[PDB]
Parts: sequence; structure tokens; C-alpha cells
Amino acid sequence: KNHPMLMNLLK
Amino acid sequence: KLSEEQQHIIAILLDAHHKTYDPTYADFRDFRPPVRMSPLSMLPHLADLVSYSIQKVIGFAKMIPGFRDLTSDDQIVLLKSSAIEVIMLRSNQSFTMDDMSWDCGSQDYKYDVTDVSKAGHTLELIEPLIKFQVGLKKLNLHEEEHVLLMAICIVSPDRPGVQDAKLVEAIQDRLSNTLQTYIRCRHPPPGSHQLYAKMIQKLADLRSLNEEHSKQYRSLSFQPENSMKLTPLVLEVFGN
Ligand SMILES: C=C1/C(=C\C=C2/CCC[C@]3(C)[C@@H]([C@H](C)[C@@H](CCCC)C[C@@H](O)C(C)C)CC[C@@H]23)C[C@@H](O)C[C@@H]1O
Repeated sequence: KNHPMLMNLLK
Repeated sequence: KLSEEQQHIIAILLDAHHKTYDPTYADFRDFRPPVRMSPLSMLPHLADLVSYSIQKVIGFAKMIPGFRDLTSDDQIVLLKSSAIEVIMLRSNQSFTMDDMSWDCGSQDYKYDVTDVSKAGHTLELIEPLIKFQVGLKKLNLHEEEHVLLMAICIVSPDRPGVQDAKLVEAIQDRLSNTLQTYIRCRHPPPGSHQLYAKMIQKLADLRSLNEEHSKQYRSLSFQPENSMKLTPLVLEVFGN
């Protein structure tokens, strides 16, 4: 469960 | 009546939406071109449209009053589960009951049931989606109600994987109360008749659409050949 892109966009 | 805080919330949500939803749809030109004739000829274009829209929904979410007080992990879970739902809600803005389609400024960017079926989905899901759009359109929501609904959909305490569900609920309640009060003060009858109950019902409708979407997404992205047509963001958010 890793969401690097989603995390980067949420700031 | 609307407290000053509640008027604040609406002001913020209206602005957040204006900054994340371009009604001229100028960026659609950057998407892989749509092909209308290859039962997946519209997948590249629509996948890009969805990926782009996921980014916009995130940008909207970040501006929701109180969203910031949430942890990184809870923010991810809320966005991952609500994305397709907010995209369905926000799409109502371009949906038109004239010919049951999404009119994004030009014939090339005007999508109908045929186009969506060419993205790898069946009527099992498309027909209900259209029915959803028509029922939502008929509510003639004020832009204020539209943005509050999307915010309420995003900050849902019952999404699986949520940790601080009570904080999520507190945040949501503040939006709900703003909405309920706004309807009572700014929305004139008969249009306001059970409007809040009807809006919450659309959220329930979205859960069914989300569920069927997750099943068809699995099927569509089953063959590496098709998941290959999506985008990295779409794969990360919707799974796989
Ligand atoms: C985006 C926006 C818009 C429309 C959304 C539509 C209409 C065409 C078909 C879309 C883009 C659907 C997709 C074809 C998804 C199908 C949903 C189930 C029928 C496909 C995804 O599972 C994945 C394969 C990319 C989802 C929402 C639908 C237009 C505009 O309102 C901006 C908004 O952000």
C-alpha cells in the first residue's frame, strides 16, 4: 500500500 | 441563518472549485486524441481525462476547510475511495439532458453512451451512471450546494481504512450543517423540498456506482494490454 503520486499531490 | 463561519466555508469551496474546474475545458487538447469509430478506441482519451480530473479533485480536496487537520494516511484513503465519485459529481456540470451526454465545449469533446462503452465499460454501469446524472441535474443545485456535496462526499468517515474517523466526521458535520442551513436560508421552495435528503441520497447512489466501477475496473485492467492504456496516476488511485 504505497501511493507516492497521490501523496505528492496532496502535498 | 448562515453564521459567518458557514459563509466562510461556502466562499472557500466556491473558490476551490473555480480554481480546479475550467468550464472552457481548454486543457482537453493535451489529452491523447479521442477516436470514435477496437472496443477500446476511446480509452486513451478518457483515461487521460480521468487522470487529469483526479488531479483536480485532489486540488479541490486540499482546500476543504478542516481537511488539512487530517493525517497524510487518512487523506490518502479519503481521496482513493471518493475520486471516481467526485469525478461523477463534478461531471454533472457538463452533463446535458438534451441528448444525455457530457458536452465539454466541442463535438470532439462531447461524450455519450457510445463513447463511454468504447472505454471498456458496459451498460451494467453506464445506464445507472446516466440515470444518476439526470436525477442530479434535475435537482438544479446552486453552485454552493454542488461544492458542499463534493466536499461532504470526500470527507466521509465510513470509508474503509480510515483511522481518525471521528475527526473526519466532525469535519464532515460542519460541511453538512453548512449545507442544511444554506438550503433553509438561500434555497427557495419548492426547489428546497427535501433537497438535503435528496442530496444525501445521491451519495448513496454514488456508493453503488463506485462498487460496480471497482468491479469493472478490475476486469478492464485485468489484461496488461489495457492497463497499458491508462496513466500512472489512474493505476495508483484505482488500483493495481
Ligand atoms: C472528467 C470529467 C467529465 C466527464 C466525465 C465522464 C464522461 C465521459 C466518461 C467518463 C470520463 C468516465 C470514464 C470513461 C470511466 C468509466 C466510468 C464507468 C462508466 C473509466 C475509468 O473507470 C478508467 C478506465 C479511466 C468517468 C466519468 C465520465 C467532464 C467535465 O465535467 C470535467 C470532469 O472532471
